Amino acid sequence: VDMSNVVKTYDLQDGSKVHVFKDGKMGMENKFGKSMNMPEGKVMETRDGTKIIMKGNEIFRLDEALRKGHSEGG
Ligand SMILES: [Cu+2]
Ligand SMILES: [Cu+]
Repeated sequence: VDMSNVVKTYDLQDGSKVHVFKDGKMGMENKFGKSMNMPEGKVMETRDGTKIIMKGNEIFRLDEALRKGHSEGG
């Protein structure tokens, strides 16, 4: 699993916060306990002024998962 070890949260200025997965891909998860399909390239700016582009536009990851080997075949 080691999922607990992995963690990422960029405080967006829109009150929301992106969350990346193991594939380094991002995840547009709104603080409203829901997801928001943000189109790739929609530059997101953190409160600290950190420029982060919506790389992983595939938010589908959040919605459940196939539970990969969390190791082999990264
Ligand atoms: Cu593991
Ligand atoms: Cu985003």
